[PDB]
Amino acid sequence: APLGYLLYRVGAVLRPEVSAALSPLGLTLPEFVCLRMLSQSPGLSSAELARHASVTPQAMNTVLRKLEDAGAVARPASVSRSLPATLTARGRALAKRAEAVVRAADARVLARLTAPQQREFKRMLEKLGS
Amino acid sequence: APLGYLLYRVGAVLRPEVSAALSPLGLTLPEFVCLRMLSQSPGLSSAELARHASVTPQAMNTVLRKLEDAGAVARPASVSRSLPATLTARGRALAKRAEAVVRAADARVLARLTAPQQREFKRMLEKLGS
Ligand SMILES: Nc1ccc(C(=O)O)c(O)c1
Ligand SMILES: Nc1ccc(C(=O)O)c(O)c1
Repeated sequence: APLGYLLYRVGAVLRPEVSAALSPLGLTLPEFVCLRMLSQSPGLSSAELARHASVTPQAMNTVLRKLEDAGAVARPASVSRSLPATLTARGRALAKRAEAVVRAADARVLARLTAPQQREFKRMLEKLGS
Repeated sequence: APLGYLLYRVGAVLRPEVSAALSPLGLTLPEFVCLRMLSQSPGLSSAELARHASVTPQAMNTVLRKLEDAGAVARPASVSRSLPATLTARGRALAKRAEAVVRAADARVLARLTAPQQREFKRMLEKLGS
């Protein structure tokens, strides 16, 4: 049971849970990843975004296109090139509600652990990913 | 810090470590995932294999093609269609040495935790992925 296999199994339980939590907001999981990462790291390559959402860059460009058409992401051409993609007010509010449902989805998956185990598990994750 | 982000960070530390451990054996990480999964679950869709190696199905078909050309995977046409892909003796021996270097790579990543924390962490992973 390589570590990476154990990690993959956890992601395989998490992802459909997160997707279903996000559905009533009209968002796919890739769209959520784009919103969240762009909210924290404005000006991010769609390659990086795609590696984080584990989708091809072409799929991410399609995500970007949909989020821009929706008024949640913009790239206003600088009257000074074009500005790196950032969230609008709309996108920030979207992002916030989506982060709330994703947090609840996470807690639902983490309920398989006791409260102390959840804290230790998140610490261990932080250490391993540092 | 959504759980999935913490998981992604851990995979982002693990993957280059595993890739470098596998390089002297002449294997990419996708090739390793194909070998290992085919060793345990003969007859597996290249879609499933690709989702586990987080590469596109086309990339996986290329992996399959290389592992077949190498004498590690076969698909002997049944004298009885074509048989589902399985490992040859060569592929099994390859798989075994590769599993050994991947295990050592894993332990190197897990050394950031004490021995008891590593045991508890693997238990927690098993529970969350069950
Ligand atoms: N980094 C990774 C990803 C997946 C696996 C896997 O065996 O499924 C791995 O051994 C390492
Ligand atoms: N299943 C996943 C994968 C990635 C993320 C992420 O925010 O990076 C997530 O929130 C859930």
